[PDB]
Amino acid sequence: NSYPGCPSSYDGYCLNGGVCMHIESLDSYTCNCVIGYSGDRCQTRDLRWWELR
Repeated sequence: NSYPGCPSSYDGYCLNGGVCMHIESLDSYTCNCVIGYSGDRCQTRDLRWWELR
């Protein structure tokens, strides 16, 4: 099932358009940024993704 999202205990570590992923079994957790979101987690919201388009 992979259970999309992540233990609500989170609801705050993923930054700027950071998809909160959740691998089952190992009940571990992670995140993913995008085309304008990077840096540590994804605090890098710069002139890229949105580009004000």
